[PDB]
Amino acid sequence: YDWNGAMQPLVSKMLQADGVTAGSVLLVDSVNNRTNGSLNANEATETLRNALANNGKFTLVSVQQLSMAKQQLGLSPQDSLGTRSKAIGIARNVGAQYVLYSSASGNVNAPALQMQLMLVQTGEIIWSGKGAVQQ
Repeated sequence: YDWNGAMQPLVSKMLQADGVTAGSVLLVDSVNNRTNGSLNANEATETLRNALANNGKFTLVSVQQLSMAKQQLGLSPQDSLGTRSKAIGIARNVGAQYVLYSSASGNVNAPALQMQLMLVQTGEIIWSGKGAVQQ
């Protein structure tokens, strides 16, 4: 999985979208696997986390911060912040201005990485991107 090759142009496209100020606080939801096979969850998420940190100078909400915030919210420790409600409530508790969603779908050897940037304030999807994950 060339996560990088798939993820850098998307992060780049998102950085150029109006409404995305860089250097702001961003909640990076971890990559959701909807392929027909097992994918290394956090291998992707970390590549993502690095792509977003380096490019566009984004302040990412940290893993520990995420953990403690879900606890303070009463959510399960392994809870994924998949539902928007749970994602803003978490986002508000931390300092986040944007929640980033991302999913890998289709065939386990030809996934379609999709991506949406949610404006925490209003909950509107202001940007969306999709790109194949090559090898």
